Amino acid sequence: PADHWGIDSINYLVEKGAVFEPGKELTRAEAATMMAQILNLPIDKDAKPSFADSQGQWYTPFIAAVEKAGVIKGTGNGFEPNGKIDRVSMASLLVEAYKLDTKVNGTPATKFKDLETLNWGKEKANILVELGISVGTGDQWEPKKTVTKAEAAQFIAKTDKQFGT
Ligand SMILES: CC(=O)N[C@@H]1[C@H](O[C@H]2[C@H](O)[C@@H](NC(C)=O)[C@H](O)O[C@@H]2CO)O[C@@H]2CO[C@](C)(C(=O)O)O[C@H]2[C@@H]1O
Repeated sequence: PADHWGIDSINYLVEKGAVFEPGKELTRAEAATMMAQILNLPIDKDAKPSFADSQGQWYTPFIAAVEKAGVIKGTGNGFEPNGKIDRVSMASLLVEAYKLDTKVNGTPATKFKDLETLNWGKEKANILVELGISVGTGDQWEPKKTVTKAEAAQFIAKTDKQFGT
């Protein structure tokens, strides 16, 4: 929709063939697929990723591509392609895909109460904040909240337009 948020982002992604169901929650496999396409990675049809849990499905060669490019690791217990992706995992995808750690000077400050107490991925969220890719709300960044398709489009369109090649 025209005056609706996300439209310039989604058009950018459509223009680059990387993506309406904007409020739909995104799975980790769908996020990885958007990455594989925006990065223009080579997609070998029968290439398989390492992960036992990511075989035999439409997303499988896309996951293999972003694993080969170093963009995804597992969770440690596989890739969990059909689990919903949360914001801190999204951050991890973008930081790895675009080497965003080389785009900031030193270590970004922590600007949110709920990034301070985080088990993993604090640094990656802070980098997104530092780069203004995540605007962030008030005093909560909500690292474990799931990402919608339109929110993913914004993160990716914004990041790629700035740092893509
Ligand atoms: C192996 C590793 O450290 N992975 C990180 C992360 O790994 C977490 C566990 O989630 C996490 N497991 C749980 C159940 O929370 C574990 O406790 O700590 C690991 C880090 O020490 O998992 C992310 C999953 O999503 C992506 C995009 C991904 O690449 O799939 O990014 C991963 C991070 O790189």
